This record gives sequence, structure tokens and C-alpha cells, in this order.
Amino acid sequence: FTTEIHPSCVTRQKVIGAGEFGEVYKGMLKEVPVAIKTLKAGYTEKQRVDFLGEAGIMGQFSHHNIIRLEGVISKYKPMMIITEYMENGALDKFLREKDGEFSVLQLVGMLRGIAAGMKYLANMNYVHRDLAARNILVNSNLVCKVSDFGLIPIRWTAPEAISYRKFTSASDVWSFGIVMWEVMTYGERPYWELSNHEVMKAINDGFRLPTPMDCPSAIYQLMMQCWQQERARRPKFADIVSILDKLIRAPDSLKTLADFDPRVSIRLP
Ligand SMILES: Cc1cn(-c2cc(NC(=O)c3ccc(C)c(Nc4nc(-c5cccnc5)nc5c4cnn5C)c3)cc(C(F)(F)F)c2)cn1
Repeated sequence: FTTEIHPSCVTRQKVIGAGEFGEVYKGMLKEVPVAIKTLKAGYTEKQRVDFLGEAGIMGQFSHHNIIRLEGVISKYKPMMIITEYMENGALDKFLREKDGEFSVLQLVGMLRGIAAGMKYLANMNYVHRDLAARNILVNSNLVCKVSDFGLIPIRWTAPEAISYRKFTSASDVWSFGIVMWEVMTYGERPYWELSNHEVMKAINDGFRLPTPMDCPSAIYQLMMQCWQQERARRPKFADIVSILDKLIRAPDSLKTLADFDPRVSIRLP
């Protein structure tokens, strides 16, 4: 059902991270570069179910803005999940290393792509639960692909998911709003140094993240509506994609900027 790759076609080269019960590698597939997640000897029944379940769901997704599965090794050990390789890595680190290097139109384009991937997931009845810039990969065309590397992300999570574990595509919309703020700030840490409890207290008291610098008014308005306490009031991903698409296609719309609240005053004559 899911494309099975023979192990002789896979060459693991470099460790790039860790999995639930295995490592993640960069490698080559027979040669196309790939990323490879392994499940190592001793894995439990639950871990096998979760691993092959992940491969199965990934193999069903076919969208420009969702990481693409090349295939799986399930008939030999170690088992492996093999995806396309994204040369620019994770979005959060990418933007922190490229501060100021992109145009507003490029940044908004990345958000449209993320939103289109999320619309697809939500429509497929897949709730992500961990949407954050650390879980988005960037290719050499600046295309953002929603992914999930595994883990608690209080600062990205909607109030109802924190409070009573209600994870839905509307809590993913909240998280998307946070991602919008991450992108427009080049990977600033949401809420800066506030502790997790201080973040939750602030949200419940009605505070929201302030405008990024150089942020189109329309983009700030959209992120703010993703952060409505009442789940039913938030936009759906279809609404988000539509808005972002219309802003990009009429790019003068992005020239009107929201006011940035200075945290520091410098007086010169
Ligand atoms: C039932 C269910 C469904 N899912 C679920 C799981 C996934 N899984 C992944 O995204 C995934 C899995 C394996 C690999 C090999 C990769 N590829 C990469 N991984 C890493 C990497 C780095 C450090 C640590 N870990 C990984 N770096 C990479 C690549 C490619 N380039 N680079 C630089 C991604 C995705 C979604 C989705 F699409 F919905 F978001 C859902 C969970 N449970």
C-alpha cells in the first residue's frame, strides 16, 4: 500500500536528529538526497503501530505544502521512513539565520504555503497538534512543507487544547497565528522570556502578542483573529488561504503597515 524501498537503495550518511526509538539521518536514495527515520531493534508494539501508522498517513498525503514520503522499509530491520530532503532545514532556524534577508512578499508567500498545507490536512481530517515553525521545512524554492518531528509547546497551543485537551483544526488555526508571528519576526520566541504559566495567564487576561516590526496591517489583523478565545470565532483554514492569496495577488495591499509599539525611546535632535 505504501511504497516499499529495498534497503540496498538507501545509504545513510549523517545523523541529523533523533526519533521516538531510532535516529534521523540524511542520506541518498537510488541518487536523490533523502531524510531517513529509523525504528531500532527493541521497539515496542505501540512504537511499531505509531511508526507504520505515521508512514501510512504520510503516504496518503499528496500536496505541494506537505512533506513528501518517498517510501518505507517495513520488510527488513531497522524499519525506515524516507522523505524528500529539504536543504534549508527547519523554518525557525532558517529565519533566525537569515534575519532581514527577505521581502514582505516572500514572507507572506511562505505563510500562504503553510496555510494551504494546513487546509489540506484539516480537510483530510488530520489534526496536527504541534504546528510551529520548528515543524516546517524549507526547500531551495522557498516552499514551506508542513512536517512533524515529534516533541510541551504551551506557547503555540490554543487555550482549549491546553485546558481540556481539545485538539482540532481550530486549535491548529491558533497555532498558525503563532507561526505567522514567527515568520514576520524572523523566528523570535513567542512571548519572549515569559514562563509557560505567565503566557497562559496573559492569554486568559486578554493580552495578545504585539505587532512585529514591518508587518502589513492585514497580516496582523489575520493573526489576531486566529487568537480568538472562542474557538468558533476563528477563521477556518479555507478563509486564511483565501485572504493570503488575495493579498499576494494584489501586493500593494501589503504596503499598509500596522503600527509598531516601540519598547525603547531614543531621542535625538
Ligand atoms: C499518525 C501521524 C502522522 N504524523 C505525521 C508525521 C510526519 N512526519 C514527518 O514530517 C517526517 C518523518 C520522517 C522524516 C524522515 C521526515 N523528514 C525530515 N525530517 C527531518 C528531521 C530532523 C530532525 C529530527 N527529526 C526529523 N529533517 C529533514 C527531513 C527532510 N529534510 N530534513 C532536513 C519527516 C508528518 C506529518 C504531517 F505531514 F502531517 F505534518 C504527520 C504523526 N503521527
